[PDB]
Amino acid sequence: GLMQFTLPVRLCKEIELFHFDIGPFENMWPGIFVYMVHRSCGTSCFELEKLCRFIMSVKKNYRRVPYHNWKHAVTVAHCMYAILQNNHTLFTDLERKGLLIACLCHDLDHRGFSNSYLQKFDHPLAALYSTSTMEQHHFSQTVSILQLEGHNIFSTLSSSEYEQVLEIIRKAIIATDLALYFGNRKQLEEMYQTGSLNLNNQSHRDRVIGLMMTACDLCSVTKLWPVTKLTANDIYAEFWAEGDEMKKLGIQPIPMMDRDKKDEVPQGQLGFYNAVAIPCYTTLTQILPPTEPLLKACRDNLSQWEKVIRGEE
Ligand SMILES: Cc1nc(C)c(CCc2nc(-c3ccccc3)cn2C)nc1C
Ligand SMILES: [Mg+2]
Ligand SMILES: [Zn+2]
Repeated sequence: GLMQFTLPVRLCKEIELFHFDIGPFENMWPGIFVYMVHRSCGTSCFELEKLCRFIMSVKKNYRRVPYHNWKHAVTVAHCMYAILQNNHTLFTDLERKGLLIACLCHDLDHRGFSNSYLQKFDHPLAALYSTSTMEQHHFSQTVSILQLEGHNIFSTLSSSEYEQVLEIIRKAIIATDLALYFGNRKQLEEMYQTGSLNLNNQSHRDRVIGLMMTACDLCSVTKLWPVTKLTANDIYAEFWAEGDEMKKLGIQPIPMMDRDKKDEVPQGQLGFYNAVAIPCYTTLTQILPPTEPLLKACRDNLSQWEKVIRGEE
């Protein structure tokens, strides 16, 4: 009960900043997460025995793929921690509990392949879940882990709080389907500008939580340049493996997934910052002003990709 987690001084300081990298020491990531729950939620939010046992079962059910791995899980949870800590009073006790778990579980049992590749391969998951295929699987895996003897970190919630938290987590995880981001941001953009945005409207909070999940999910673009650049290698290593597998099915992959077209990565990064990342953190900054540093970091990294094209690196 009186047992805190305490990080070394540099981590204790830097973990509070949006651009924090969780480092190459896998064995510290669970402690880093528990630290974030204790400071975000309280030392009372979960039983430490049950949380530790949930954390390690979640870790086990992430696979050894270049990008959609345990490191991604914890990185995306740290971004949500940063957003929550800079927006103290805007979020209920339940949302703070649900969203850090949502981020940890958001890519559970990812195989390194897009929804499109499951569909063209005719993977069983594509018959079971016709839209947001992997994302319904990720939530399904979250529910399974919560139901292992000793793993129900929500046991001490009422029947109705329990139903509310699983519903926060479900929507949170479904919203990490980037296919749903564009429509969600357009609606949030119209609501902010016409002045109709209302954070007491549950359907409005849902869209805002949705945008936060896209922001934490893309947070690789908001790091210091060297982290951003090295994480891009991992993102493309998966994409190019999927390109390879598309070709084995007799289908030319889109350029993004074709290793033959590596040359075009800088222009592809420009497109992505302009069409997806910058709009995302822009709308997020309007709704939640203290998240401006993510927009600032994203703009700095757009500038770094501009320099790559200009042959300056
Ligand atoms: C978080 C994240 N998510 C995505 C999806 C990407 C891919 C960025 C992209 N590259 C291309 C591209 C690349 C090479 C050749 C042709 C096209 C097209 N697009 C959209 N990058 C990051 C950092
Ligand atoms: Mg995902
Ligand atoms: Zn993800």
